[PDB]
Amino acid sequence: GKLPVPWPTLVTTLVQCFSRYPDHMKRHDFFKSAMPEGYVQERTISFKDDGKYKTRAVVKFEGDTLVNRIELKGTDFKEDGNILGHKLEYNFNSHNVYITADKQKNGIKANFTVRHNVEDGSVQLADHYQQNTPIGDGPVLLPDNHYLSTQTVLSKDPNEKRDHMVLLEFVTAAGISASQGEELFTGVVPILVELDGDVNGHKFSVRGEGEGDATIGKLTLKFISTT
Amino acid sequence: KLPVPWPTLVTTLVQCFSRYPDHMKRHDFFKSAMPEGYVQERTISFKDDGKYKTRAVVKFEGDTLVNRIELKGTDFKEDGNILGHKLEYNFNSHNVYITADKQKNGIKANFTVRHNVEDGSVQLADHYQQNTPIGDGPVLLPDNHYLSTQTVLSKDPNEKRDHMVLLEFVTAAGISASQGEELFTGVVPILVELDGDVNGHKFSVRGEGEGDATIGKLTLKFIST
Repeated sequence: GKLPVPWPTLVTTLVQCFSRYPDHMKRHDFFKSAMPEGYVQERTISFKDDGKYKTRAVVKFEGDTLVNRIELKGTDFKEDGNILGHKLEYNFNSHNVYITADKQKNGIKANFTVRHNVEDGSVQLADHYQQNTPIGDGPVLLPDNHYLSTQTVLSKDPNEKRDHMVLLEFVTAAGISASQGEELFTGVVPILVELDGDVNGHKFSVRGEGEGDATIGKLTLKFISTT
Repeated sequence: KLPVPWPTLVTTLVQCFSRYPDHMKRHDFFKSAMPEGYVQERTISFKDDGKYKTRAVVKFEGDTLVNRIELKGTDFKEDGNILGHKLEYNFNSHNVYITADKQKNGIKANFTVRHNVEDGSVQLADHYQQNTPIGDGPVLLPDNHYLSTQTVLSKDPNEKRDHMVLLEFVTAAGISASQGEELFTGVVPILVELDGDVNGHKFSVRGEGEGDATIGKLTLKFIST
């Protein structure tokens, strides 16, 4: 069935290990350094004048596939707002994801604001607060301050009768071998994404499949409602 | 070296590949002009800088949709964002507002492109566009509407030449119907050839790839000479 929220509001929740880190920045790539054991990615996303999402994800390898499992809890949303009212355009803006090391917890943090285009020509802001912690014990890379520059395009499959999102995404690190986990990304890697969602009591699920190429920073995924 | 940044050539380098939803198919001028095609002319005014004047012939040659362009740039500042190569390698989303031009049996469009500058400023590129059919056949003159664009620019790691990889999705909004549209029901190969002169710097670009108007998708790689 159709998702109770717009697809664009789920983009950031639905694998930053596929960001392209330039050769001079491989020392700062926490995400790959946590592989294959993986990392926990937790976020609070606050929609301006509306509700909020709380997400916890496990991102790790399962065989040769990079898997992103997520639980999402949405609360306090307006019945007539841009989210539950489905007033967001089917597109996605480019953002800068600002990353800082979290030495106390052997991980990283991120703060950034996503801008969702509204059908009336305005914008719906979504403030993101992000924390990443390794799952394994092996050494990871704690980075200097930098950011990820994102580009995304959303499309549809014309023959797909289920609610779905086709996504192509390019992310490059900026603002400024180093791990064995970095070596797990020298080629095209299959991706699986599974999200369990609850927004204002409306339960839903999403499954995504595709591939990532961290040498160019390219993600190609198709997500489908499995509710 | 390409004398201008790749992003400034994106709009010049095939709106017949836009996805017109079923309820808007009687407003698709671009496909209705096919296979004989149309001439697309623009003036692109880079605010506080120079201008491009472009004239393109867009038509089928056999199974291939060809876009052949002559571009002339004048009045550019030697230290501006264009000649100074100060523009980021990316591209924003735009709404292309289309109106019928009944007297010319074609359309006009107006929109302002926003080019991000490396220092955080913005270089605006005001587009004035007119399209006229080449053939004598009937075309669709649309009600006012717009095309909503999304584009990602990337690089081919295997490509040694100066180049641009482009992926673009365009959908019509803001509101078969001819036979030209029937030529776009599948994947269509595309050839793009541009001959340019900007402040006396001559250059050429060749692009190849394919378009899928059912989803509004363009996949192209451009190489500079």
